[PDB]
Amino acid sequence: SVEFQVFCFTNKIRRLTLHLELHKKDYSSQRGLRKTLGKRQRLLAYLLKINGVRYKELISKL
Amino acid sequence: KPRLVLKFIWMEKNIGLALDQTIPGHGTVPLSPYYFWPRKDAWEELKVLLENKPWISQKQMIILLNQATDIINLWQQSGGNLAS
Amino acid sequence: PEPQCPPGLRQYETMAVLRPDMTEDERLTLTQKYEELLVAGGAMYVEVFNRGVIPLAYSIKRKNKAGETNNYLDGIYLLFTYFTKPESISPLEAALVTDDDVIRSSSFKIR
Amino acid sequence: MGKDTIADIITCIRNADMNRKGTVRIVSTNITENIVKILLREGFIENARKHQERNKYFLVLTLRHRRNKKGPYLNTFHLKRVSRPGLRIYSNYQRIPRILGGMGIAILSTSRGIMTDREARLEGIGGEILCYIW
Amino acid sequence: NPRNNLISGQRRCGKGRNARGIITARHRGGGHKRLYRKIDFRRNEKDIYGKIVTIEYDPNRNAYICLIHYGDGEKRYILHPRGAIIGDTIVSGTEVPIKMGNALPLTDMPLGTAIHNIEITLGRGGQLARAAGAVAKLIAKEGKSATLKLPSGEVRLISKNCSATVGQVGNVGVNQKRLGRAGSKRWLGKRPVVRGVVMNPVDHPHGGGEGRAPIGRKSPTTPWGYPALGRRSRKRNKYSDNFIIRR
Amino acid sequence: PIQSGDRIDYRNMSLISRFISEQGKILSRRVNRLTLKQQRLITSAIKQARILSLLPFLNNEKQF
RNA sequence: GCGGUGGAAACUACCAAGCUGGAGUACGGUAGGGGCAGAGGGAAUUUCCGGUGGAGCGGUGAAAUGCGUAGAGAUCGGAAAGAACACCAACGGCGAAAGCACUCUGCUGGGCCGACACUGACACUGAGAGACGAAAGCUAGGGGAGCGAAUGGGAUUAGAUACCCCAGUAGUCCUAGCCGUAAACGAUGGAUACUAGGCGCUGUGCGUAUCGACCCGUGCAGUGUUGUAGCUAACGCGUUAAGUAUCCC
Repeated sequence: SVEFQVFCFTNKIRRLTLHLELHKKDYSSQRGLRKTLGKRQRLLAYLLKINGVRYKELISKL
Repeated sequence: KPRLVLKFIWMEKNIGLALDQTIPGHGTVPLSPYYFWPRKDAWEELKVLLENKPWISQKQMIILLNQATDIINLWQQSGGNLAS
Repeated sequence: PEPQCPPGLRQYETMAVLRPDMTEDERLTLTQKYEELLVAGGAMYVEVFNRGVIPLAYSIKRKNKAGETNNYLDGIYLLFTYFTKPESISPLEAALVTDDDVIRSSSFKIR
Repeated sequence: MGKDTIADIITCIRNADMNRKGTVRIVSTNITENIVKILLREGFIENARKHQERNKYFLVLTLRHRRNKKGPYLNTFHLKRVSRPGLRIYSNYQRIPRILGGMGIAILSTSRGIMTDREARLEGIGGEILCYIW
Repeated sequence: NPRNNLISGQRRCGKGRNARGIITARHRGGGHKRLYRKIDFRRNEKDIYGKIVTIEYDPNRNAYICLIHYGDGEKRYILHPRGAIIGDTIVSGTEVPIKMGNALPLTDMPLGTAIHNIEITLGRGGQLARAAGAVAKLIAKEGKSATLKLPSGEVRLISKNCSATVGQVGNVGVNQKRLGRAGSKRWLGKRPVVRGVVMNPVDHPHGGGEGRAPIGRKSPTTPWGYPALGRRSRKRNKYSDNFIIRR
Repeated sequence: PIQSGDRIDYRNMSLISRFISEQGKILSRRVNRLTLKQQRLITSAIKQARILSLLPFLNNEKQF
């Protein structure tokens, strides 16, 4: 299941970001946010590598 | 849990205290450790060995320590005097 | 009987020691601030049972409201096996620091 | 399952018999099957057996020995890769080497299949030299 | 809402300096009219709530002030503390719980608390620690006094039945608001001060001669002859209420 | 030994105080002969009971 | 060498379609000084305030400067202050490294293990780039007990800007930044696959044994110590290679 990985990582970045911006100095979870961004980004380049229209739907969903 | 023997020896210069210890619910073999002629601590060495065991109950550790203490005590008095 | 409700929120247990003098408004008023916790928490709040007063090791420094007087050797050992949301535990800490008959209140989180 | 499936088999051969163990377990892909097919028939090894463990067909391969010696195999096997991934090598039917005069062979990928120097020198075809053993 | 009919209007004219007309508080004059704000220091309405609707800039102060209403029909201004959420409710009284913004007498409260507006005796409006960040703490209380560490590094046992507005008073960032326009000193009604070396011997005791004159006297003095370093200007027997100067 | 099934809490002052000395200080794993997990868990529990003044921080020295 | 043209399809690439052991996710557990924030703690030290008592205390290789009849130090009580957190502490656990240990709470990272529960190669490395980055340093504001560059005095010394001693400022701590270096060391870039063992530790999993804690073997992951092969100039390293190979900087 791929779109649950992208969507799940998106909610991960939402909850972790609204953690981090009202907190502002945790330099440990910064790596977690950046590993999630990079991991999701290699997924988006993967599904963009496979398809057009379907990845256009992944952009249009979020 | 078997039960226990300190053996002391007094010769004028030198104490030895020798702690022979015994088994808990876990089958173990102690020696008798003999603590030695130089001024290096006998009670601390003995008691610490017992505490390191936990295999020794408090009553057991204490009774042997009391006997050990008594001999070190007699030894100190004889060394300060000449008893022999 | 306790694993019924912890779908949804958390579980704690607060240890709080008391004055040794008073016998009245001690089971009463601290259960009334436990009802203040009931306005806050509202979950399976049971087993708020009391432990007998015994001599502790060493304690000073009551800090009454402008008293700063009493040394102690004894104290009533309350412990609340309560159950709440993880939100609003710091107001339980302020409630169990500021009040007079509660000194040295350490909460915990049993698993 | 690393980068190479041929340094897979080959490094399992070198690491197999440099510790004198006469038994190899490797994956059985198409080109591994072809190499052990053109390698059992050339006297280097003894037997290759396919089987399965979790329905994954593998090759266990029995190496050669001799009798009770200081080391029970005298001639050290000396396997070597040539066409590394990222540096492909290619030869005509001129360059195709007689290894040590012929005591080694150079297994290589023709358009026919994969041959040796005997079976690609008579053909006159050339191709990508996988590796040569000696 | 300006022109509140609480700005109270008539004053003594600007930043005045005239006793009989003689310059007696020096370097004053200039600036705007600076109409004052009659604010409510001594809260004479206890145990009735009141919201906060406006943080107005008082030009008389270093801090801001705020307009507070009531459940009854009144309007006052008080010093808002740090943390004045707009719409938040303040209430004076004797048993009102401690919140950043409300007032209570100095007895019914714990020790070790941030309070700005305290009273030195009963009946007065408001004396101590009311600047733009002036915060006074409480050391423990006594029978009819209360040792209070006010923002000078100075402690003072005080009458315990004095009103006090608990909170740290806001607008702290005037520690760093630079006056770098270099004529903005004159906008506050503060004329430039001349220096004692460059005056004449009829004016200042350090009226010199040729060149940048060294200070000449055994001590650097005021323009009226008293030594201006270390000489404590305090009557020897006034109150004896302060514990230690701690300065 | 002495695990006794129920987990070690500050409320269990039976197996606790078999682990401190009469001088009131925590004994190591090789003396008490437990696992690492038992040792750390009684460590945190003993220091909790140290907060509640159930246990002394120092016991006054004695002879005779 | 380049070009034209006719053939081959194993390998790279390409086109299409499946596959799962690579990689992830979902789930259930699990361990942790991972990080940050908030509360709370008690020894000890210093200073102050009291009661006692009266001549030294402190220090050293030996002395001295210092402090002390204005009552020192010592002892008991009372406060306050900051900083660090004894035993536990282990050849231990975690982090990517730097680092991380008084306890508790909150938010949150990461790891490990199982079932096929899902997708189907999504993988590795990474120029330039970006982040973090011990200590000392600097800007701004707090705070300042101990320790303590500079400094000052005493001593040793031919001399002493030094080792010793007595005072002692910046600094040490915290907030917000800058700085971006260290023997930042495992003196060992990362990743995958394969190649004896013995003795260990940590985390989980299965079976035995009891039916419950053990206890034995093990499946893995991580950490350590001797060590075969092989490598090495040697010392040594040796499944966590400095071995055999492949890739990337």
